[PDB]
Amino acid sequence: GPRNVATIPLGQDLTQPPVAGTGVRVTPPLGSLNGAIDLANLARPIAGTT
Amino acid sequence: LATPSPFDMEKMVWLDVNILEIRKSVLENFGVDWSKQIPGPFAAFGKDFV
Repeated sequence: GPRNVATIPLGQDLTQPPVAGTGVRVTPPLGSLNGAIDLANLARPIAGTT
Repeated sequence: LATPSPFDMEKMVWLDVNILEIRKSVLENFGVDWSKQIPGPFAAFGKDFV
């Protein structure tokens, strides 16, 4: 699974709190399933597979 | 000195025509139509040596 880490964007102030970052993570394209499976609201480390 | 007639009385012909046509057709569409092309597995790798 992917990793969830804290990151600081480049060009941001050094005093602001960090935001949510990630390691290597893949969002695959769905050819004929596009629009049928929700990817925007899917927690990446997948809990619930079926 | 003989002269012809203004016209010759021809024979009259009666025509009887019959046209008959019959058309029949069937159309069936039954079963279950599944998907035949679905996404496959994915793998990615990333690293910074320096």
